[PDB]
Amino acid sequence: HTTPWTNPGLAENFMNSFMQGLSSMPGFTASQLDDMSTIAQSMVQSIQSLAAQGRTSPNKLQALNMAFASSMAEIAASEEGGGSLSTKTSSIASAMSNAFLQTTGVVNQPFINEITQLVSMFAQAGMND
Amino acid sequence: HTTPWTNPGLAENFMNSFMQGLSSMPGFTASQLDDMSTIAQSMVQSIQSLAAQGRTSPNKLQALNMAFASSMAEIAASEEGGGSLSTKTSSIASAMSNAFLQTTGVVNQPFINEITQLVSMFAQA
Repeated sequence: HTTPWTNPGLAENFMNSFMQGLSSMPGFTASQLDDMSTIAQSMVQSIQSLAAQGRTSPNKLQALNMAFASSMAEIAASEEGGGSLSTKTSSIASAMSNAFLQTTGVVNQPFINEITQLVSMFAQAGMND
Repeated sequence: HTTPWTNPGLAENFMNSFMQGLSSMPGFTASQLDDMSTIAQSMVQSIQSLAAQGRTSPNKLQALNMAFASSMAEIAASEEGGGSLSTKTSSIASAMSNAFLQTTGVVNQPFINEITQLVSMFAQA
């Protein structure tokens, strides 16, 4: 059960792989990708800082991986333009699948399912006020 | 720039206020509260770094505030012990309410409801 929350290096590699893959995928504008990359790099940096202090654990990395994926889902759902919501959702799922394959070598389907659900939940709910 | 979703200093205030509120609530072990505090501290520092570089925006702050809330929901849902799922849920909702009062003075109830829904979704997964 190697996952992106097994250790800091896999967590960082997963996030970087996701962004790399997404940026060749349909459905997103250049500024949407820029926002996602900015957040991705801030989270990689946060993990590097925690790791330097011996403050990561699988539970903390699992939560941080959810922080990352939920940020991506939120950007997808809230920034208008670039493609249909279903295209955005399928591109996120494809980029996550590839990110697993490139890093741990093993897709976590339950995680991909959670994130696709987040896209629809966030699109319906939204963020106003 | 009057809410945590548009003002980095208010976003940082909201996250610190959430943790302060949660630390007086039931349902979490000391280890779980440590996990939550560590993640909150990380997120606050991330926003401070981005703000210093002019790299925050309303869309990016919205995304980061949701990232924070989802990470709290995921800890509640996945880490066993310390209290029932309902207690954990109620405690997060209370700490979120107080975090709004301490920042904007106006509770965003639909946002609180959305986080309560995340706790259940993550728990079922």
